[PDB]
Amino acid sequence: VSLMEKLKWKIKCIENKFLNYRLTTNETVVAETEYGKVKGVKRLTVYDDSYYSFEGIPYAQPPVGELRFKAPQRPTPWAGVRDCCNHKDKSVQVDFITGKVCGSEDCLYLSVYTNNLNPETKRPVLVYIHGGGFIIGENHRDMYGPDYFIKKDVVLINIQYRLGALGFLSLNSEDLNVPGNAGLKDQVMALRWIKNNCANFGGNPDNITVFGESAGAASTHYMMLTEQTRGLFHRGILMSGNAICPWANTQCQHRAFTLAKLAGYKGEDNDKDVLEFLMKAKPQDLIKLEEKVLTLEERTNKVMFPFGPTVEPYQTADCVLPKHPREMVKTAWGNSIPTMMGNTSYEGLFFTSILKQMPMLVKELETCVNFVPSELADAERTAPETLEMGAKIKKAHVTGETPTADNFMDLCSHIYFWFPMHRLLQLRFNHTSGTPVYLYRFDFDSEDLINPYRIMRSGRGVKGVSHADELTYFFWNQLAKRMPKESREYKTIERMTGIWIQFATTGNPYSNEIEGMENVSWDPIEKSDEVYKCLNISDELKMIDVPEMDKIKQWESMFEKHRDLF
Ligand SMILES: *B(O)c1cc(Br)cc(N2CCCC2)c1
Repeated sequence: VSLMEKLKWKIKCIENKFLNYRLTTNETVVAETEYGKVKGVKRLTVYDDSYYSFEGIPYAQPPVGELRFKAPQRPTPWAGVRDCCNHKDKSVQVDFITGKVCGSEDCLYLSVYTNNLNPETKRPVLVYIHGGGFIIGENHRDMYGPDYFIKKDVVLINIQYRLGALGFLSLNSEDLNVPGNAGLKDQVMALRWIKNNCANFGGNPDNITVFGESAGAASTHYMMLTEQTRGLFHRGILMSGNAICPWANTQCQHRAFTLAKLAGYKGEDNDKDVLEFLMKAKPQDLIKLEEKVLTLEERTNKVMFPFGPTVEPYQTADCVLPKHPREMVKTAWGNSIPTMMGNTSYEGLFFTSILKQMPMLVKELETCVNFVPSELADAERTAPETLEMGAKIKKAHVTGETPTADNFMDLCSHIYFWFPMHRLLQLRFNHTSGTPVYLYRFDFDSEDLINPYRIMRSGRGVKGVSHADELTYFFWNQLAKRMPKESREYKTIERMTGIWIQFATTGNPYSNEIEGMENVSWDPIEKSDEVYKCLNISDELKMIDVPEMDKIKQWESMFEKHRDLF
């Protein structure tokens, strides 16, 4: 990204540190945990609110040395008081702005926030899992500030977990104990920590809500799908993603050799020898080369990331994905806790920057064969079927006659978000307690208040509600500002945090006490529903038929002759 945003980022980083100092108080405090006592500190917000802040709480031992690529291990307990008045480093990743690798293998921490350490009642516990394609992201408050949430009486917790190769390497060989999904297992162990530790911070361990956006939504869903976590939490919110989005899973067992060879491995394709090499490599080296691992073929079949959540090739004590996520839904304990799901009104706008550098992508819409679900597509995407299935995609998204960039981004909304949501709901309904799932559609557009994701997708001046635009209304970030309390932006912040806290508290997102919601009557989806209804969140809160419904059904019709695969 341009030098100009790099210099502006540097300064906004320069501001964020002085401001972070300015909003601490000299009030320090100490909480008990099962692994030892922790020293927090009270902080302020631009809205003159205050909250206790505990950052850098380890829930696992540092996945370094021999622990790299392995499932996480219980951290080592301490006497005395561990300092938690500051945040730890982020997972090793490529900074999208600097271009350079940053972060650390020592990254397995969570941050706990609450306005009152001694509440009159035990509070609902909200656990956020950040997105970023399982390759970027942080729990640092410069991107995920708890400032909006702590206005209300809850305990908010943001976790970190290993990213990219270091989190999701997977080897076919049972001897080596790298089945995969380390990053997910970080999450499992962190949730296990929260269930055993939130009460110490004033949180009701019997009322825990896990939520995340994008890869954090996928992650939340995985945490709802895996037997490792049954009964850990009690509500789930999937923001713009779930476990069966095609970008949320990959069979990457063969990609460990390619990474090694990119890193200069000399030798043969042997799981043991590849691992021995990857074990000694510099972390920054593997992570930076990660961008080169996918073949031209993979990219063409829309494989988004080389390493990510995977179906583990052999079971272990800590295994998390023994079968395909579509399969794991069958017996998913999470099918039977209140669920809320949603997408933004223009998800695909997220790919603007990628289109800019590769406008030839738009030419893929002339037949759309490359977007047919891979499980239905033939290898060459030349079969007449594949062309007929593609025509269905084309009919649904190509509006003129030479396909456009907007058509392309409109298509992306469905292949990556709306259609996997549909498949999930339909799949889940056959295997459920009858527990309610609620839909929202985030449709609020503004540039008065943004977040860094807008810079990454080149969305400056750009209208429409992109993937991740709603994060602005949930978390403080270093590009934000104090808004007038009568502004539409400030109003959305109250609404979004309101409904999220309402749903967390009660398993039902509706409350008459949330402004703009008096005439709302928000029903969940029922198995018998022909048409999904959703709370559309704009300047007005309005229950509507999901506008994307006709296109969703159009995608579903590709499965006409292959209903078992739907
Ligand atoms: B959400 O975590 C997410 C979804 C998609 Br689809 C793509 C991404 N990327 C793309 C490049 C880094 C972030 C994230």
